Amino acid sequence: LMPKHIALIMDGNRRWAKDKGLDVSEGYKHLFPKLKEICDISSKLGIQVITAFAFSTENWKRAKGEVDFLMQMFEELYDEFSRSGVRVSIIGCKTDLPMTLQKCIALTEETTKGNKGLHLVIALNYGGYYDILQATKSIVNKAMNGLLDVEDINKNLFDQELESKCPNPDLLIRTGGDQRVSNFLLWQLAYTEFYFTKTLFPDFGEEDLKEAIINFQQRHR
Amino acid sequence: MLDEALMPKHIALIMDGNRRWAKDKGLDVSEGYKHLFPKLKEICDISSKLGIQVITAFAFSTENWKRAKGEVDFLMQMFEELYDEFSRSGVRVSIIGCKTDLPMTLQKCIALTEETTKGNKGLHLVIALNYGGYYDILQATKSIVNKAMNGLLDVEDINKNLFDQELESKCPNPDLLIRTGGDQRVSNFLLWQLAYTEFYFTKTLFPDFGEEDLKEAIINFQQRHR
Ligand SMILES: CC(C)=CCSP(=O)(O)OP(=O)(O)O
Ligand SMILES: CC(C)=CCSP(=O)(O)OP(=O)(O)O
Ligand SMILES: CC(C)CCOP(=O)(O)OP(=O)(O)O
Ligand SMILES: CC(C)CCOP(=O)(O)OP(=O)(O)O
Ligand SMILES: [Mg+2]
Ligand SMILES: [Mg+2]
Repeated sequence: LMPKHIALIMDGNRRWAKDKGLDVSEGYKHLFPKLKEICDISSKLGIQVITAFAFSTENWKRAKGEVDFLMQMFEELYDEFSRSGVRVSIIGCKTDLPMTLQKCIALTEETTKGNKGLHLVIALNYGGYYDILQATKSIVNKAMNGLLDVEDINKNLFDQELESKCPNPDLLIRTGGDQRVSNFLLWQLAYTEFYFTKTLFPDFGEEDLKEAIINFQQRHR
Repeated sequence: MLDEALMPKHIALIMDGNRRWAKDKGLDVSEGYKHLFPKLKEICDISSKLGIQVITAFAFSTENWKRAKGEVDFLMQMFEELYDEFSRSGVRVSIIGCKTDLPMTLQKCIALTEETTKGNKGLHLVIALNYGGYYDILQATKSIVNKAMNGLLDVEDINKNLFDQELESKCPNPDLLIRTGGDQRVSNFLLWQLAYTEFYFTKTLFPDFGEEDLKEAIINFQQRHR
């Protein structure tokens, strides 16, 4: 039957544009509309959570023009999802983002927190290393103030401290043809089924998603 | 095509498909398992010839305790054969995972194999035995908490580089992960260490995995090298 939580690595947007002879920014403008479209399709099929990798903690090393474009563009989050019926959370280091963007994100989380349908977790300035490190520093802090012991440290305690919460992804889908997780949900993908496709994210449609879910259903866990 | 000068330095290996391979020939599950170490040993020899410096192979996970008591006890007793298999191989052998939850007899087989092969200057084989990714991260974290509370480090020293040194599987991390048996998951293997690792999944069952399948994986890896 249906995977309840799908993790999504949204790769291939720049290649999509360059191969078509478009400006790289054209690739990026399909990001949120496409993701929204996948949320609608996934919602009808009975999927409960999508966790989508939009910007990793390593993407600051991209060309300043592209980083600047992406950071302005990410402010369009509110228009795309405020009135969508999707419940939106952002994970990742929000305090590094421009303050306009931090406000925009907080507004989107606030306005959509009552929504009862699909939960979209957007990873923005996120990395798996980062997630495990903030968890660890929170666990150390508490041990230094006698709020927990060293024998209390277990899988469950970590699942509490991490930003991406249980239940973990059933299926991970990565577009763009690369076969890596690129510092996405490291701890959380321990038993996740991986599906890699050469299809670039702006080309990823309803049939591509169904092909992926059909592929997942055939696998014995 | 295989570029000798661009060999991955570290290959990780999920040795899956042993039970199915046996049952696909109607044999008993135990007969599949007996191929594990001889195959692994052959893969080391092949890999050594190519210039690969490290292999980390998943032999038994922290979840595999949930299996059939007879399968588990046969595995634990079979694992003691690592000394016979590897002590004269020329491979340097290390084990990662929770040694003290194993049968004491196997703990001593391990210690002797590590001691016996520690002077070997070629390929380094790391056998992950009663290991998991969660386990590695949790044990690193306990270690860091113990140091924190004994004044041995500050909470401010907690960064990626620190975690790299506390984890059992060390730098350099795997360039390439090979999983036999057709499943497309990492099954709680080297989670932190696989953050940028290229994944290669093959339907070939582990006991049928040969030099050609390995070379195919490496060529594959070299054509998607970023
Ligand atoms: C949206 C972001 C920052 C990354 C995924 S798309 P991309 O920028 O990596 O583009 P390409 O993979 O290079 O096609
Ligand atoms: C080497 C060990 C202990 C497990 C991997 S082989 P396996 O028992 O999982 O065999 P199957 O996946 O069931 O074919
Ligand atoms: C969509 C996303 C930010 C995750 C993929 O990120 P990336 O392509 O920038 O990192 P890689 O070069 O390792 O693939
Ligand atoms: C080789 C290995 C110990 C990992 C694969 O075996 P496993 O049964 O622990 O993991 P799976 O249940 O996903 O097959
Ligand atoms: Mg990319
Ligand atoms: Mg298996």
